[PDB]
Parts: sequence; C-alpha cells; structure tokens
Amino acid sequence: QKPWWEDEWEVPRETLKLVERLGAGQFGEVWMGYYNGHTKVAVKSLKQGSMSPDAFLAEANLMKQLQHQRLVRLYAVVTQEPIYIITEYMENGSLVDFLKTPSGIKLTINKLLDMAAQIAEGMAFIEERNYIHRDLRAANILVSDTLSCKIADFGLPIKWTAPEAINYGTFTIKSDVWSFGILLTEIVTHGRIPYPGMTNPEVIQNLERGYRMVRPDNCPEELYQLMRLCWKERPEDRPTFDYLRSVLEDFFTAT
Ligand SMILES: Cc1ccc(C(=O)Nc2cccc(C(F)(F)F)c2)cc1C(=O)Nc1cnc(Nc2ccc(N3CCN(C)CC3)cc2)nc1
Repeated sequence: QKPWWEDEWEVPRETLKLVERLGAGQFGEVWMGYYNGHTKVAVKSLKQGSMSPDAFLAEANLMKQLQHQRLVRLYAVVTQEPIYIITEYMENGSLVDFLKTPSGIKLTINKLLDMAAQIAEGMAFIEERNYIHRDLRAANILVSDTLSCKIADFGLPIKWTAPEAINYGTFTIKSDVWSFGILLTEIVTHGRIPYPGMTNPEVIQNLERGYRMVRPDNCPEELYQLMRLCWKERPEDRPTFDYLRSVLEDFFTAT
C-alpha cells in the first residue's frame, strides 16, 4: 500500500545519480546517470513551470503500456519537483549520430538492412497496439552497445511528414510508414539529411507533382522500391510494418 502522492513506478531520488548531460533545453533535460550505483540509466528531468507535471508524466504512463525489446524501456519516475522519468540507457546514442562515427561509417549494407528490419519490428509492435509514433526518424532511434536498435521519442519539419499529415494534421500509423520510408534514406546514407540540397517548400512542391526523393547514393534499387511503397499517395496503399519487416529481413538474409 503505497502513498497516494507516489506513482506505482516511483523510486526515491536518492537511488539516482546524474552524471552526464546528454541534452538540455525547452521542457527540461536528459542525463546519463546511475541507479543504486551499478546500473546505468537515462533520466529526463522536467523544467519547472515549462509545462504541467501531469502533462510531463503522461509520457511515462504511455510507456507503461508500450513495453517491448525493440522500444526504450521505462524504468521509473520521481513525481516530486523536479519530476524525472527514468529509462534504460543505450550506449551508442542516436542512430543519426552513430552512423557518422568511425564504426557507423564502416557498417555494411547488410548491417544497415538488419537495423532497418529491427526498427520495422518495433514499429510492428507499435502498430499492433494501435499507437502512433508521430515522429519516426533516425534522431529518435537509439543504438545499443551490441548494435541493436530501439524506438524512442525525445519530444523534439516537413521532410519526414507525409502530405495528409502536413495538410490535414492527420497522423496515423500510415504516416509513420511514410516517415519510415524517409528514415530508410537516413540509414543508407549514413545519416545524411533527406532530399539533399532541397528546402521544405521545394520538397512540398515536388511531392504534390508526384515526384519522390531522388535515389540516394549507393542505395540498393530493391531498397529504393520498398521506400517507394512507403511513399504512396493514399495512406491506405502504404504497407504495414509487419510486411516491411518481412521484406527487409529477406533482403538482409540475401546479403
Ligand atoms: C529519459 C527518457 C524518457 C523517455 C524516453 C522515450 O523514448 N520516450 C518515449 C515516449 C513515447 C513513446 C516512445 C516510444 F517510442 F518508445 F514508443 C518513447 C527516452 C528517454 C531517454 O532519453 N532515454 C535515453 C536517452 N539516451 C540514451 N543513450 C544515449 C543517447 C545519446 C548519447 N549521445 C552520444 C554521445 N554524445 C556525446 C551525446 C549523445 C549517448 C547515449 N539512452 C536512453
């Protein structure tokens, strides 16, 4: 029988030690730290007054119903200001930064296809739970020390957003699929920004004409055609993540 002013997932702040700022800003910060000394953790702290504690904590509640090996795992929370949200710590950071390290740069197309499927796997779970990511991109993907991936969302722009979402604010798992198509270009180009040298309005005009992003450099034609499916006009025509994972796995087992 815990006290009413504490969450079921509460832990005393004293069990945590914040060691390194991973990122800061708007509604608070993110720190790499330790739980009870031996366990590495990630900690999101709320900037007092930046937003409502309940609003902040709603994210964790959402993560409580979304536990899976391919998604960042919620560890606990501290519900007395400053409010914290604690999750597992992924050693290699964000996929976008990792792909540019001496290691990442050297990853083969086989390894990249692997990771792509992995992400597709996490999205399939998200899909089965009737959830909607809304911001699926390499910046929201975490890499572990064993080079495995996990979907995340750091609460942070056209280039990844599908037309109906941009134009009607209608986000669904289908718009996530479109965003995945784009994420796929980030993977194969080792982190390069999609639509090289194009502004947002340019991208917008191109998409309206029916043009899609130019084949990224060194991109397997088979991979490009899969991306094409993610970018179909009608949301209902884009594939499911299980299908995507299914194909990627085949490309991966053929390399
Ligand atoms: C505290 C927190 C709290 C929540 C989350 C998170 O997803 N939330 C989420 C919310 C809704 C839905 C979902 C989803 F997508 F799962 F469905 C996720 C993430 C964190 C959260 O922030 N977790 C986190 C941060 N960094 C790392 N590792 C990590 C990250 C970056 C870097 N680097 C490399 C070195 N550079 C010097 C700087 C950055 C090094 C390690 N590992 C884990």
